[PDB]
Amino acid sequence: AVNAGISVSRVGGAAQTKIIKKLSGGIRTALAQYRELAAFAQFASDLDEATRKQLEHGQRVTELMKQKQYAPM
Amino acid sequence: SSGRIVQIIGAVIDVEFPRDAVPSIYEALKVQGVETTLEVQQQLGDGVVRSIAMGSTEGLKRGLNVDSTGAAISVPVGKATLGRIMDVLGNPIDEAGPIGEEERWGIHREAPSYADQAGGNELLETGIKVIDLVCPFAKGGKVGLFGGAGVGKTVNMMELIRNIAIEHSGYSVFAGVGERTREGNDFYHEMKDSNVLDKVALVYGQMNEPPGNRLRVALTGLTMAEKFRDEGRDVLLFIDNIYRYTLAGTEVSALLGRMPSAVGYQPTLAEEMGVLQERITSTKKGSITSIQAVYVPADDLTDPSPATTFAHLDATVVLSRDIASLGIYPAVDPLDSTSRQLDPLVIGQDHYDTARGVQYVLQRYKELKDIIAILGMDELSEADKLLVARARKIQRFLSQPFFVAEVFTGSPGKYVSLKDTIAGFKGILNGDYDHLPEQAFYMVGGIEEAVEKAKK
Amino acid sequence: SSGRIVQIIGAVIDVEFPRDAVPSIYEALKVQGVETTLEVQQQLGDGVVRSIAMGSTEGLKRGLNVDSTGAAISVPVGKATLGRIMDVLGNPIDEAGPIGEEERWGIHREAPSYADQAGGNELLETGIKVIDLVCPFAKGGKVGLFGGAGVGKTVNMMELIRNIAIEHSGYSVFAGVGERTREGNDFYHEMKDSNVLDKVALVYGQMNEPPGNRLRVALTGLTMAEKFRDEGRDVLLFIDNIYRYTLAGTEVSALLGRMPSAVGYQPTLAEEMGVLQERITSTKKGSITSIQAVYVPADDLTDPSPATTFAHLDATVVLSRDIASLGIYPAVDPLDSTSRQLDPLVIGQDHYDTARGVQYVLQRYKELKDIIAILGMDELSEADKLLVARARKIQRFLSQPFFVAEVFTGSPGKYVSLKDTIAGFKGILNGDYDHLPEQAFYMVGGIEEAVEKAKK
Amino acid sequence: SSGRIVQIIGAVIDVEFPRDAVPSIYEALKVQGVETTLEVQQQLGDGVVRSIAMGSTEGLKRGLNVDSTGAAISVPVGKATLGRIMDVLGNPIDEAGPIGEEERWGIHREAPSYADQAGGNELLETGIKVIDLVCPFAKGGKVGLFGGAGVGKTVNMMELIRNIAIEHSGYSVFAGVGERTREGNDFYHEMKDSNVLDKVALVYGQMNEPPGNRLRVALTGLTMAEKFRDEGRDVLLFIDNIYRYTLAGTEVSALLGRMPSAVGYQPTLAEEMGVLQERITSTKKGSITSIQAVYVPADDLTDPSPATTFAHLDATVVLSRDIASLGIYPAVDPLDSTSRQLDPLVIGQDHYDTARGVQYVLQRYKELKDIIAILGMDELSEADKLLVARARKIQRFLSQPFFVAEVFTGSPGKYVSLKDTIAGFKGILNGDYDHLPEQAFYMVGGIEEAVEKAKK
Amino acid sequence: NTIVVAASASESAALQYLAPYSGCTMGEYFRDRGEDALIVYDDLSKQAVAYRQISLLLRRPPGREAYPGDVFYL
Amino acid sequence: NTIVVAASASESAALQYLAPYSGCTMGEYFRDRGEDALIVYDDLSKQAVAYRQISLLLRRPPGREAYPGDVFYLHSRLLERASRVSEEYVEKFTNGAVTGKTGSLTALPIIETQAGDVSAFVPTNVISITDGQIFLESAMFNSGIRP
Amino acid sequence: NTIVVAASASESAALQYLAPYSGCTMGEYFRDRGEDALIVYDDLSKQAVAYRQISLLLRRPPGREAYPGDVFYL
Amino acid sequence: AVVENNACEQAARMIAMKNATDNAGELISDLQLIYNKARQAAITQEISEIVGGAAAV
Ligand SMILES: Nc1ncnc2c1ncn2[C@@H]1O[C@H](COP(=O)(O)OP(=O)(O)O)[C@@H](O)[C@H]1O
Ligand SMILES: Nc1ncnc2c1ncn2[C@@H]1O[C@H](COP(=O)(O)OP(=O)(O)O)[C@@H](O)[C@H]1O
Ligand SMILES: Nc1ncnc2c1ncn2[C@@H]1O[C@H](COP(=O)(O)OP(=O)(O)O)[C@@H](O)[C@H]1O
Ligand SMILES: [Mg+2]
Repeated sequence: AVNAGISVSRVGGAAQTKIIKKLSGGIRTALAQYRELAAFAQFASDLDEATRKQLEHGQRVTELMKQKQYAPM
Repeated sequence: SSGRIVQIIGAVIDVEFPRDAVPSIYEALKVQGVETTLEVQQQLGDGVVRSIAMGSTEGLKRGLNVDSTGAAISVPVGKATLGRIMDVLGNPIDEAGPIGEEERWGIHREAPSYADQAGGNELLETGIKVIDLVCPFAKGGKVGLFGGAGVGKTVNMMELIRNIAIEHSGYSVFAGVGERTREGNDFYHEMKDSNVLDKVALVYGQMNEPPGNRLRVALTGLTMAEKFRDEGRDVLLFIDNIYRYTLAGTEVSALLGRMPSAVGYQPTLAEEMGVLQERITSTKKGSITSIQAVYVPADDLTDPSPATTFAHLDATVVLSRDIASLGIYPAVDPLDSTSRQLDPLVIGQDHYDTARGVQYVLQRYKELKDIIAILGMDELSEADKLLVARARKIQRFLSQPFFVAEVFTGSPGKYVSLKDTIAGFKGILNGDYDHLPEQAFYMVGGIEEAVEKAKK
Repeated sequence: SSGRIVQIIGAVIDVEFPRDAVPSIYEALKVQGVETTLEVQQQLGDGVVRSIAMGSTEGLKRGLNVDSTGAAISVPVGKATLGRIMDVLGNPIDEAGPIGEEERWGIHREAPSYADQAGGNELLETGIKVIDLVCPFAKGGKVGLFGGAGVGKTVNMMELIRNIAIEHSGYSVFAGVGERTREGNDFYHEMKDSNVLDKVALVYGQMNEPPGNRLRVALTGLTMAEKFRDEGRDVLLFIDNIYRYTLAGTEVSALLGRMPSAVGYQPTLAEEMGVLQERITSTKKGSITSIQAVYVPADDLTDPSPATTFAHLDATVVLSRDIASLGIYPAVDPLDSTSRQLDPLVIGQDHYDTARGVQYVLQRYKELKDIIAILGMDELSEADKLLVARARKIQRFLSQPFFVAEVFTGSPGKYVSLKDTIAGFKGILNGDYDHLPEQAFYMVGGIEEAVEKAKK
Repeated sequence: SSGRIVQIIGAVIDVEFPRDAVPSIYEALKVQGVETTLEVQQQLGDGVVRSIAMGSTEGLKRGLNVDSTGAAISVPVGKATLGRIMDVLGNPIDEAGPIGEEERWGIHREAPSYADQAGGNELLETGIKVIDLVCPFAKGGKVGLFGGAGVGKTVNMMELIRNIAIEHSGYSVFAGVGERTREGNDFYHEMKDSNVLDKVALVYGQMNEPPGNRLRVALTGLTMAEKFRDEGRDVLLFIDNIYRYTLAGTEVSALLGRMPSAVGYQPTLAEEMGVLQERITSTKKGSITSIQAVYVPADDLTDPSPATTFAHLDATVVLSRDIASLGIYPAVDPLDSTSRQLDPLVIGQDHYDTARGVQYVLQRYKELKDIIAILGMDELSEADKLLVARARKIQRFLSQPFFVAEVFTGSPGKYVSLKDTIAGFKGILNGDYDHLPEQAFYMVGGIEEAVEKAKK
Repeated sequence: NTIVVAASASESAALQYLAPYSGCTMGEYFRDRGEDALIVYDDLSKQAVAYRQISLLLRRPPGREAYPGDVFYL
Repeated sequence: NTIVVAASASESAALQYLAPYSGCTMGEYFRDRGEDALIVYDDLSKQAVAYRQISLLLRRPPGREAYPGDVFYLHSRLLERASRVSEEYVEKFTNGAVTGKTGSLTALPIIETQAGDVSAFVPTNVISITDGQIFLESAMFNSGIRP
Repeated sequence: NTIVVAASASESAALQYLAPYSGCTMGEYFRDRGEDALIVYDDLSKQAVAYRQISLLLRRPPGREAYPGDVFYL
Repeated sequence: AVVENNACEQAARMIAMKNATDNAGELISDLQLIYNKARQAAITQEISEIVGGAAAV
């Protein structure tokens, strides 16, 4: 249930290991932009490749962020 | 002659003195055998005075002897304060030993007279697109960064310190009022490592300190800035959270026997704020350029504290939680933010028209946004469809990566000049980029970076 | 040594005793001629105690003599209490003669220790579709029925009393706290005529009663349940309305000299709930399964009383006036209702996935409310249209005709097993009934009955 | 015996008197050597009384002597009051010299008893077609007047003042509760120019007067009206704004330190409204009918002030900006105006059917006007086109020339009987006048005059 | 066949607050003697407004919509 | 042609509370002598805030938004001075030195609303006291319509 | 690897008010000795309710939602 | 048949947009009653806090 748009960390990349720091760069703001774009384009007749691609990626990352209790990675 | 502690309730302490030796209002008192100072707030009559402690009350007892110092809290001033860290009472909180002071000044003073007021309007370039476009600053003026929790006030102030104070030829003063101890330490090492510390005096009152400290640190920092202004110099004054001076007053107000006003604030809110704000000003002797971060409780700009603060500033920068929620930073609201310098006679007609043009497009898009969510983009007119695309591009072109924000963004910081800013917004308004995708303008810098990002 | 009444204001009475003979807190006192009982609440100093009357204060006067009994209010406990009705003081009120108790226990006691707590997740089938699906109960756990006026707290609690008594062979305790006197008479004759009365202990302190009675009657009923638990038995404890215990504290708090907190509630609101709620628990000796009706003032779930109650329960059932207005009973809100037992490790993956699937569909239908009200279902995507049709069938299938509700409609009551509950909702979610009309699922016990109703 | 001023806090003055000479509640007191009058509000004990000053307290000091008058504030009554302007204390505020009264009455008294009620419900014939047909006034009733400014409010009051005096031998009283001095002066000249000043008594409680003055002016005007009622007459009492009477009570209640109620109104809100409104009734000797302008705070009809006021109103007259634009006067809305006497059991079946018939045609015409505006006149059927023609004739027949409006309208004024009013509208509804052009019905006294005007 | 108890809009708030209990006592006379009675309280919301006035004048702490803590017990 | 009366943010609340009455008194000099004057009170809301502070420190009973019971009287006492007086009043006041001329004092009081809320306690009072209102809108100001 | 500090619902408001500080002092033992520790405070909202109760019973003057002025400093 | 169906489509759309305009009016009316209830509650709570704080001082 983490709301990526309202949630924030003031230490940022300094609190991460080098591998996760490079791979997760910009994900938080990308999910926030996807929430606005997915609501704006909800009733659009057709969309450009940049918009179609952003929505397809946003849905996959939204699905990837789900996890079960007592199952740490 | 000495007095005795008669009552202790929270941070408020009552002391009884002989009827011929009662201390004056704002006079500093020292408790015998304990490292604590008291400031007199009221004379209750019958030789009793009410005071606030400038240290922890865990070691205090009733019946302890108290000494009158004969004057208000006095702090060291001048050249010896540069490159040092001090507490509310002016003691060094760094491990560099005693301060080489040559003069001490009381923290309480009257504001400059009406005849001493300045009138300068020299523009100050910040290197930040939104600010340079809709909120142009001026030398010797007052700036306020309004915003709720987590919207970017410290990050915006740190970028402004980098783009203004590092290149400045004069002295700077930073007052940490009710701030996080981590931010104070991070700023100290950054100024030290950057070799800029020799031009800055640092005064701190963290949020773990008694109400008396948080209520007076703003006066201690301002007292140091007044000494440099009165020497005929040009000074920079930074305050991380001016709201904490107001909040410390609210924590103690009811214990001082005062009835609460609207929203539970102290009845003296406007006067307490005015007595401090009228001293932070430029005069015929010298100038003080000040940037104050202003906290907005629960993002409500109508709350009595933010509402009373707007009238004291020349430039009002409003940071919006709704813009920050879209992942757009610096998150400055182009419609609520304003400056006294936004006049054709001060910035010329081309900049003024570009600024008003952006505001007109964004204001029109705000009333079309709700329609698209219900009926869709295709139900709009030919003019509305075109305008919505330009508004969404302008909204993204206002974003910019900061050097102090590389730890959050991962990408490198960008500095954008006023001419580059004006040219970019004029091009998007005139339709020179109608063919570029909406995503090309987000987090890029100058307008050529959007053209280059679109090809990637 | 006796004391004398010095002040009388409503239900609160001040009594003065010799400095060497002041009664302790919670000690029971008796007015000499009238025999009215008072409970000491505070020691004001100088030999004066403040107390609450356990009866009407009309006709009392200043200067009357008061005797201290040396102990707290004590009530009869054990087998002698079964099949009889008692008041707050433990007197019989059923006209069936004196109670034959072997011992009496004081109504004030400490909660069982951390080491005495019993761990358990054994599933309890209620026979009610919505409860067995989204908020399953466990033996020895606590259930709360939250709801506004007229939504169904009593009808649902009476159906739960009827259904849980099928597989439970132990004793039961029913505490009528601040509710209708008629409901107490109806329940008593129903059990007397059904020959079930000899297994239940009845305690009543209804709306007609003074504040002192409504403030302590919950402790009297709980003291009887604690005797059976400590004897190593499994007992059921039903509380007619737990909010009335809190309200009686609000009625008396100002008279006790306390400052009001938010929305006029007593400053001790959370402590008063904690002291009562921690005693209603299962231990290593024996278990207490409890069902409590919780009233919600002006339908506001954010009110301090309902808000403070959620933290004390294992299963939360929230009733809604909007759902009741559509003619859907029991009227449980599936998105606000919850239970700790809704865990894959307790109920298994099949039940867990079915409950999760039902909540997903209902949440998505809730988001479409304003779109459907302005433009209708025809403007929705083909995927949203399919989901709305299943959501409407799920809402109707959650309805059920109760055995205690047969008097209101003539429709026979239905009992549904957990097996049949999971099978019905799973079939609707998978689309096995996409061809049935939505009115076929209204007031049908099992999915087979929906199939038969669709043929009419 | 006299007393002494012991305390002065703004408009609140405390006076100390000998133990055997303490003045009664509501008794009027006079400060020696000054024109200041005080009204006793509470008796504090020890011979001290709390009072509200009926004027400015500037220049008063502790220890001044105060004389008790032995009675409540007493005002002049009878024919001597007509055509003069007076303050709350009954002093003349015009420069026309002293009032020639033969008698004085105290402003405080009980409402007429249950046995004094006149009994049968009788209508007050106003002589105005729209009022007498759609919103009839009962003798002894209270009428709420709604609308903006520049819509004919003063002209309607002047016409009612003329008709009660010339056609029914009655009199009028105007109570300016919180009156604007500019408007009070303009109104006095407009009544003098319209020759209605000699038929009305004027009492003004101006906005710049203390809370006590604004609160008591309604009782002063009402006391003057009670004298005329007892002479065997039917009287009109006009209250400039009933909302300002409610606010003056809130201001006085706050000055006296009473604990505020819901929305901050005085705890005595309903009782203060009842004390004023219950005296305005029909008695066995005569009646007082009242027309009161009503203001709704924040457009919220559920706010305590509008909600408490509406419990006392018998009719509602709504003035419309749109109707005034069509040149129709008086500009009263036949669909928004209401009356409790518009019931077949009160006014009879013939009057009720005629009034409901007019409202049905006007309501259907409102709907057809939208169809004509969006689709055009060719969409309407021959039955709809006939209904539109009758609606236009009815709408114009509601217009009327007033004797006080001869300057604006040119034509001579007309008084129309209820019999002539019912017969005229019944005939138009039945189609008896369908051959006449719509312009024949505009600005005519009765249906006869319309038949004669159609020949020119 | 009817008893009429009246406490008009201008009577003291004490009488408006007490009128329902006086009418109830007159109606109970028949109930206790084995007879049947019917009572109409023309406005209990006006009784609650009268009780709020007395409570605020006695300076008792108010709750929701400024009503007394004991408005349910009333 | 202008008199400027100042009561700055750092001055005692008593001076801020009194400033409108001092300026009104200086403006009335012309009205009573058969001349016309115009007065601007840049913030009647700030005068009310100063009076609320004095009232709460003097321990006077508070009402809605913590203002004292006389906050309506504060503004009404000030605003009724702004008026047009007849030739007879001017002739009486000047002992016949000025004849056949009327005198006047026109007022332009300013009030600040919070997010367009005209229903607040102080704005409601001044709206009821005045002869008319000029409403300025944030949406129009952003739309390029500067007045 | 965990220390559990409990101040349950039936315990004195003073213990509920002090529990976060007691757990913090137990966690600081590791910090001051060159080690790392993690602390979880179950509900700072419940600690604030406990402090409000103590403060109102001590008759200290209340602010917004009846909380004492120093609830931020807590 | 195609041209007449287009005239029917615009007539059906006119009625649909009239109904959508009317349904929005009901939602505005329900929200206005909720807003007025919230407005009154805020003033009552603030006065309770002012009176409560003043009685303790
Ligand atoms: N320019 C920026 N670029 C990226 N992130 C930013 C920027 N400005 C603010 N942030 C985000 O917000 C946080 C900083 O907020 P902060 O400066 O602490 O605001 P405040 O002091 O007002 O609460 C960062 O942790 C980061 O996530
Ligand atoms: N299945 C049902 N059928 C009819 N009415 C029901 C049903 N469930 C609940 N109710 C309603 O519930 C109400 C009683 O519950 P409620 O008033 O909340 O309880 P309490 O008696 O504790 O105040 C009655 O109005 C009753 O009609
Ligand atoms: N009966 C009428 N006939 C013609 N004009 C009228 C009539 N009634 C009102 N008016 C016009 O309306 C104007 C304002 O009326 P008035 O009663 O003073 O309204 P208000 O007091 O609200 O300003 C009048 O000056 C006149 O021009
Ligand atoms: Mg910060």
